[PDB]
Amino acid sequence: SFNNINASISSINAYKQAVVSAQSSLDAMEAGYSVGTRTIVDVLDATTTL
Amino acid sequence: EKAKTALASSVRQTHQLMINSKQLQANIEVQKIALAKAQSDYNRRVPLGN
Repeated sequence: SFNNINASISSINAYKQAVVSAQSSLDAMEAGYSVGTRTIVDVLDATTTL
Repeated sequence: EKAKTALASSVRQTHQLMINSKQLQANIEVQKIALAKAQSDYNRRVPLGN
């Protein structure tokens, strides 16, 4: 049980980092679409990943 | 008759230069289009960098 608690902590940290990365990618994709360099399928895919 | 033929030849030749002008104008148009493309591309990309 003790080892399981520790593993849970580490996994939480990893998932937070992943969330931040996905948010950055979505922001990039949205800005590109706003300036007209990208379609709306890319925006929807980024939203799904987030 | 020799002189008349010479005059005809010269008048024909001067026309070849008057048309090369239009050719070079078309080339200028192509270059303007390319510059416009590059400028549009950069204006699209600038906000993302900020």
